Amino acid sequence: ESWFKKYWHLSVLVIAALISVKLRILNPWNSVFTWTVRLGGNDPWYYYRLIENTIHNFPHRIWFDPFTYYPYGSYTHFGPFLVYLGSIAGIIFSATSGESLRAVLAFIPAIGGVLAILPVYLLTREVFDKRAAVIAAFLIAIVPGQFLQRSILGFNDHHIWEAFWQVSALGTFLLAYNRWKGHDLSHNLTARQMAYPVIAGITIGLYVLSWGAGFIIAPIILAFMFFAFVLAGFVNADRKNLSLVAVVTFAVSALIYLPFAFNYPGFSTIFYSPFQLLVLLGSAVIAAAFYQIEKWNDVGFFERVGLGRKGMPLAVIVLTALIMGLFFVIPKGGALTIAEVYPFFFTHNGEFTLTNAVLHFGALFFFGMAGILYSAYRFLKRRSFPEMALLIWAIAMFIALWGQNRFAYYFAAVSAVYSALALSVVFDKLHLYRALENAIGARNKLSYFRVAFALLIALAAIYPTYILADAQSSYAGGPNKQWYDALTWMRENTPDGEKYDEYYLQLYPTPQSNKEPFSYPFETYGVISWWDYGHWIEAVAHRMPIANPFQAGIGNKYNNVPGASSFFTAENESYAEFVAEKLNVKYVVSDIEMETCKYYAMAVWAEGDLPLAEKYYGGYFYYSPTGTFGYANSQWDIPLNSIIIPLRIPSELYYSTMEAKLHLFDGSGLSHYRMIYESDYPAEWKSYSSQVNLNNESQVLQTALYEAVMRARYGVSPTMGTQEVLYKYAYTQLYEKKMGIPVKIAPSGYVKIFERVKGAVVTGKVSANVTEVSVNATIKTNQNRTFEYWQTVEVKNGTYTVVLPYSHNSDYPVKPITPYHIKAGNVVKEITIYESQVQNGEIIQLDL
Amino acid sequence: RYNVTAC
Ligand SMILES: [Mg+2]
Repeated sequence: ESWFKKYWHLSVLVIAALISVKLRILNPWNSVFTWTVRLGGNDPWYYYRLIENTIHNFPHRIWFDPFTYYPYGSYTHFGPFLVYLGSIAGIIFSATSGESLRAVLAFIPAIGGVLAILPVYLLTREVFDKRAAVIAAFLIAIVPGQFLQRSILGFNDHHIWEAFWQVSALGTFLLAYNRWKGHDLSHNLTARQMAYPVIAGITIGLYVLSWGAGFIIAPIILAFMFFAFVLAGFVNADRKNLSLVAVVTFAVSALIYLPFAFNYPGFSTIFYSPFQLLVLLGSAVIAAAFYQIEKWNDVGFFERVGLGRKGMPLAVIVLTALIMGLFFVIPKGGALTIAEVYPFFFTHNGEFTLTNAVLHFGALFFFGMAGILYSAYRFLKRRSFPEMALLIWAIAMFIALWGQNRFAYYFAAVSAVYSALALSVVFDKLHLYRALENAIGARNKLSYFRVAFALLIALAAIYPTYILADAQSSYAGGPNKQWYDALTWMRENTPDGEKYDEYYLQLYPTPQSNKEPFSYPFETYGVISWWDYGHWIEAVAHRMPIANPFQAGIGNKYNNVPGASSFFTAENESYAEFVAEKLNVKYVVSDIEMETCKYYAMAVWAEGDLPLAEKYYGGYFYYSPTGTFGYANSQWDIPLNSIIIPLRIPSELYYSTMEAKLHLFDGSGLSHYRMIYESDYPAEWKSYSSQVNLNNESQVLQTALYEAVMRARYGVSPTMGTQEVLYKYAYTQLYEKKMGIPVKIAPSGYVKIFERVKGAVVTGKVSANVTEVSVNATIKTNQNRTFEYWQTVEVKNGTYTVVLPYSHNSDYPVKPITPYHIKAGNVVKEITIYESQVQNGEIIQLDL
Repeated sequence: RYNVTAC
């Protein structure tokens, strides 16, 4: 009565802002600020690179990065808004590199999520009432899903500012429509009113300056003009000033985007090219085109001609069929195995389900649909323009959401704004507003029975929404300790350390094309791995990854393009060296994820089709109720009532691929790759080591089959560490007739690093009666884990030739403990190879 | 759900 007269809507904003601070900063605090500040995902690590580079060469930034996609290099589509914002934030707090810079960037997306309450309040306040604005502003602070997960501390990505400026633009533009409509007697400007479409242009500007494809807001606003004009017989609006605030907003935004509009030679919808500058400038001309159509319609241009007001929309149909008729004058789901994209409202096997809409919006999706449905009839009767315009944006965000998972954060504002409408209606007609009015002020004619149901409805819309966002915000989602400790080791113990650190910060020229291998200013080498870790390898290890999260460096096998997919899915070392030498690689970094759950994506990428990748996997382990381990090649050999381990055991083709020869065999059977680093075991098997020793078989095999079954009782599969043991156990049984490298069945490190080595080419004559020469050496890793390297060569012309990769005096922590035990028939020797012959590929003679 | 291949 003394404070809650104006500050009622502002206190709940502070309340909503404080719940946003708890979910985005306080919940994931102990997961982001751990061994190091853990920037989540893969994108915020590249922004860490660009911002660290922009601070280096401030006040100007790069637009081509030859430090990634090592042979050629990749262009940067990451917007200059967040790059500069994180750069100005990094220099004010005196944090220019390392964990200091990342600690500042962790707050960028969290702050953006908290500030997102303002444009949500602003947008729905100008189309609806201030009550619903309070609800929507409260609802956007707890809406879970991809909108939440990418507003979390330690996730400095452009997605939060993407929906921020997108909603800020619609609000400021519609605000510019309200402060302008009816005002046309030169009061339309007055050096004050101009600032409402101007600030709308700065929102659209900053929207495109943060996301390349942000120009898509222009057809959305142009759609408002389209439907406002063609529906002159059904909807009322000030089509004159609506066109002015449009041509002013588009021209201002194009004026803000023009500085950054020449950073990509040739048109592109994602990279910062002059194409987006034409859309914003063109939309202004179409907006001014709508203005003169309305100015002509004012004089009865379509009545003095014999047309009729029923026929004015056809003038727009014509003009909006010419400019779009003269503009051109002047499906493979295999390549999309990523988690960000996949058909929403559809199962990964292909089945309509709303579990996606629940997990990303809580109850706000179903309260939003009821809000969109009422807003449709509320517009169908009131015929209000901004309610129809908001519906157009609601349909637009639903179309984008209907096809692609990634755009779940664009629909959070749709659901929150429209759930607020649905909540503002049931609060008005169930006397909850009268209760809040009278329990504090003067009593009204109400019913406490209706008010009770009014709070019961609010709980059904708030509790499931918060209980999801509360649990979904208790983790970061970045690289684990096994990956960070493995990558920081590479930055220190691999050659050209200071040369990479210097070129990591240099400003690079903008080439006209990246078809050509880049001219590097020093002796460079490449580090190949799966493209998920390209931004990690570059931003942490400070090396050059061939495959990066930019969907580049993958290659394929159906076209023989050198890349990560053609390398790791190679079936022999000869084809492996081909892609290796073509890309000038030096180190490979395979982890336990590439070996198991991520190999299916690599097999599909190299094959460029799913059924072609079916040949890499086989059957399943079943356990009959009689308690027997079994392998059924098909699904009809499975005994009845037998529990199935939900893990796809690979076929015989996988066991002789590059990724298998690396991580599964610990580098054995290879001639040009020696292991130089192995991270600690996966976290689930590190806790299992306190009671079970990992060196003996049938003991680690016992505890591995127990974890698989006791987890297969539910619909989940064994852990990644357990997935390795089953792959090793099935190797000793299905690859038993071969056993090229008889491997101990035992868990290995989570991340391993190898080095491409010429190899000590050891040759000589043999006793002419044996046809093979075998070499063996017990090798010890940095985790004290022991394994046996093996290699067998044929005898040709009575001679032999082995290429031993490992060395005995290497500076790397992984080196053998026993000399090379060579053998041919019955003669054996004890030879030790040192690094001088290994790196240089020296020729060695030794008869047997 | 973060540009990582399906885990
Ligand atoms: Mg991204």
